[PDB]
Amino acid sequence: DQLRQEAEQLKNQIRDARKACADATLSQITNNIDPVGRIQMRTRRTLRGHLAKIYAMHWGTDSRLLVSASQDGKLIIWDSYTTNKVHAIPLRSSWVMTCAYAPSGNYVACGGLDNICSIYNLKTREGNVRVSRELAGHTGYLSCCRFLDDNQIVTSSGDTTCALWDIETGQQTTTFTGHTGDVMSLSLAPDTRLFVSGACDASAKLWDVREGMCRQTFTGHESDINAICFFPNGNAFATGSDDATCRLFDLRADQELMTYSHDNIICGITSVSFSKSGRLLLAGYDDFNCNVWDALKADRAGVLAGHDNRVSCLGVTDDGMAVATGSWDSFLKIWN
Amino acid sequence: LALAIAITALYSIVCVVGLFGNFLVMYVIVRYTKMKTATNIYIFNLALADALATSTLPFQSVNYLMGTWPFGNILCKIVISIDYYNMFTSIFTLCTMSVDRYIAVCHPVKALDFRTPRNAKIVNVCNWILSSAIGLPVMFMATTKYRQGSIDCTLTFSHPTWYWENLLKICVFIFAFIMPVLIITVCYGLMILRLKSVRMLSGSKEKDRNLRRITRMVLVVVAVFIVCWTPIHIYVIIKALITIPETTFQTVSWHFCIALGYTNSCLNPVLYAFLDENFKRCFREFCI
Amino acid sequence: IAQARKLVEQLKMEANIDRIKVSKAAADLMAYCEAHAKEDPLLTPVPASENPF
Amino acid sequence: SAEDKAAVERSKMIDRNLREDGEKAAREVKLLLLGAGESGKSTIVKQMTGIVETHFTFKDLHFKMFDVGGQRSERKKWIHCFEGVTAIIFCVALSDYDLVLAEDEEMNRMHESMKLFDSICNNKWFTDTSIILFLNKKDLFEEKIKKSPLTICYPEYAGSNTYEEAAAYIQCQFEDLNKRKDTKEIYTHFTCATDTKNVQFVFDAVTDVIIKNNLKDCGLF
Ligand SMILES: CC[C@@H]1CN2CC[C@]3(Nc4cccc(OC)c4C3=O)[C@@H]2C[C@@H]1/C(=C\OC)C(=O)OC
Ligand SMILES: CC(C)CCC[C@@H](C)[C@H]1CC[C@H]2[C@@H]3CC=C4C[C@@H](O)CC[C@]4(C)[C@H]3CC[C@]12C
Ligand SMILES: CC(C)CCC[C@@H](C)[C@H]1CC[C@H]2[C@@H]3CC=C4C[C@@H](O)CC[C@]4(C)[C@H]3CC[C@]12C
Repeated sequence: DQLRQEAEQLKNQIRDARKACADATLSQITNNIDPVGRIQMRTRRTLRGHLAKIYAMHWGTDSRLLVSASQDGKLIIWDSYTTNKVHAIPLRSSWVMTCAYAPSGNYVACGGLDNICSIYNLKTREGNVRVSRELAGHTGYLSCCRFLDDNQIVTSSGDTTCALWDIETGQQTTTFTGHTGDVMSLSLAPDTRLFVSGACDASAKLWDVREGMCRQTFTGHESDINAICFFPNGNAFATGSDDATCRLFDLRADQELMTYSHDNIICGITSVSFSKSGRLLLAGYDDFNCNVWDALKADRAGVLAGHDNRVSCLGVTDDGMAVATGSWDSFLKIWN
Repeated sequence: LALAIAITALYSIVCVVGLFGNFLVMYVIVRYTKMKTATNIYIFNLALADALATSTLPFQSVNYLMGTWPFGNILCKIVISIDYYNMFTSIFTLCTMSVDRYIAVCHPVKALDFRTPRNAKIVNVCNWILSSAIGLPVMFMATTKYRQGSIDCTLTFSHPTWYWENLLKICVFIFAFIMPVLIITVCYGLMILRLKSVRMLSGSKEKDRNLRRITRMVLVVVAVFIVCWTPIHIYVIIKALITIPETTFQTVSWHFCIALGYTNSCLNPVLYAFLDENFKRCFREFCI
Repeated sequence: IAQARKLVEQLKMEANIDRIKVSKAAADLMAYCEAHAKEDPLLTPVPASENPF
Repeated sequence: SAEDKAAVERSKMIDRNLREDGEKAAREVKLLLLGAGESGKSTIVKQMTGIVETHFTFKDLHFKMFDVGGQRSERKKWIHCFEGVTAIIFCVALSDYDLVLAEDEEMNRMHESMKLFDSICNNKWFTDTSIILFLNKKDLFEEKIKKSPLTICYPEYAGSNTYEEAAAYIQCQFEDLNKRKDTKEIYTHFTCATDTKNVQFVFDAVTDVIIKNNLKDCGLF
């Protein structure tokens, strides 16, 4: 019984430490900065070809190619500029919840209820996309995957654990335990030394990739976190939850800086991403819209209302030119 | 004369209702109920065929009020080919929509392989192609003729004039009324029989409420088709058989019976789109 | 059992970290946005000739 | 623009494959196989990793049955993946009425089936889904009620301890779990060893669902 009591006191200590650091609030110091008045972004492309609900999308690092994953059992690589399709990869399992485009552009990762992160080689000699490796070892469901490089991919599973994989060997080099519920989302830090995972236990955990341990745990969401995105400088992240709230969490202050919510918003956030400067926080919702938030002022900057079913996935290009919104309506829309 | 204006107005209103209803259906389909489902493709085809059919009515309306065809020879071929073409296209879309709803309910396993949107595109194009088996010959034969000091836009047949003129009427009778009624009635009649023994429409008060609604819809489409087309089809057959004296009643009934066969183009938008369940959801978004 | 012991060890590691004030955390986030505000296409629409979409 | 032209041609080509694969998938019947452990999910497969997919063809109709028993995570996160499934096959072991859950003896595992059936049946993702309820192990259940009353599972039960009434009462209790009866059908079959009858029942229930969907697509319903 001592351990359970000691845990509570350590938690209270952490609460004491964070409150001590809570000298002011992000809102107080951003009160005088100029607000981003209104963000009217228009649908510039509509990616048609997925026949089922799109669960995941991931822009490639060239800000031109993006990989969308659909329940139709297809991974589609799109040329966003022309709307052309470069690859239509047939998934061995139609139940996909996550796709990752490798920053090299040579690989995409796909996974879902098969509990497997499938790695596909885009740039094969024969010109045909092939499965390079099937990462097996998760026992729940692949909720999110992200490449660190061509040989490393970090996965988040419904089995409450994230894992770092060596693609060549197909083995888990590091396992990330500590979450109580299903891990729903994953955001790599820009330097790829830390990733933050948002789980169904309503907490976000900052992980050290190399050391394989949870440096920090963030809490404040009343429900599961389905979306987690690093702030562009890596010193904060934003989480989207079924509690209809997004929250900004500072790593160095180790606490929540801002809650992005509105009374008229009562549905869960499916996806979160930042603009290039981080000033805008784009959130995908179950109410079929994406809300543009002033990341510094917690004010709704604008709405992306081009989807007839719930936005399932967001993506901002690394160049910041466009945001991709994938929906359960089978369409991806590019917005500027 | 007041009757001529009344007949012209009756043709105008049928034209305005037909175009506004059909263009509205096509508009909603283009923008809200995309042409993704097989049904929408047929609905759009029916609305397009219905709109084209009713676009010929202003020319006929003018050709009646002033007693002459002032639109020239070229338009006459178009306005009579569009008429004859869009009657068979409108009817064959209803016949396809009946067979589509019949295979859906009575061959549901095979319906999956056949009721793809691609097949709806093919059968639609095939409707328009086959409907050229009459529209094109009508286009060649639809020459304008001068008569009694007035221009009459009509069909010119080959000797014997009786043989081909009645052959067209007989073929218009069989393939635009008889074959359609048999298909529409048999397909939807067999459809209701299956629905009477389906779990989600039988075995409860409320489910029976749905079945009565579906049956009412099926009966109304067949009923509207019979009420709209039968009068003109029989009137054409009776005129081709016996000489009916021209009176203030024979003329009015004739034009009314033509107006009624065009009113099926006015009612096809309401029957198949505005009273479609899928359309009611998306149509509720329409802003005006 | 050992789950409780791990929680204390995890919490101790999570309790013994250098925390900064939310004013320096907030100021840094504000500073980053202002520095990169100009090069953010989603904030200020770039000229239509420069937009690849 | 040879490179640009080749891209569009490539895009058109896989557009055709996407349409062709969609048509092949559109005609497939998707069945979500649910039920508590030891409820007869395994046997129903014989009658015909994370998710186990079973493919069978019956009377020219292709069935894809998905078993999600191995997905021990939060069902609420991935259950919406199966929205749009043709029908749910729910297996309930009739013999579970006299038993209790191994993990917790407070809850009767038959009661666990009802709570599971209640959760799925009234789920907001399955509202317009039809449930092929398979009451399994009728032979074992019949051999139990002769020496074990159904009142052990249902205190309010006041019928004869015979298979006909007892099994019927269990059928009614599951069917009563269906709040939105009008928009959802429960096709209950007492699983039998005789072949071509369990799968025939699914075909008959799915045919009804396909016709119902066809009416929705046709705009009639
Ligand atoms: C393709 C429909 C053919 C061929 N059309 C060519 C010109 C025609 N259209 C008219 C419009 C208004 C007044 C008219 O006259 C006073 C006419 C006509 O005379 C005639 C009508 C006819 C027909 C049914 O019309 C619905 C039929 O044959 O029904 C069994
Ligand atoms: C105007 C009259 C005289 C001539 C009409 C020509 C025919 C060939 C036209 C009329 C309506 C047209 C159809 C309208 C809509 C669709 C659905 C679309 O998903 C595929 C093409 C398809 C199926 C079109 C094919 C061509 C078509 C059938
Ligand atoms: C579907 C319902 C309306 C039943 C069908 C009604 C049919 C039989 C009706 C509708 C219009 C009718 C015609 C209207 C006017 C005349 C002129 C008259 O001097 C002789 C009979 C004749 C030629 C009628 C024959 C019967 C007719 C063709």
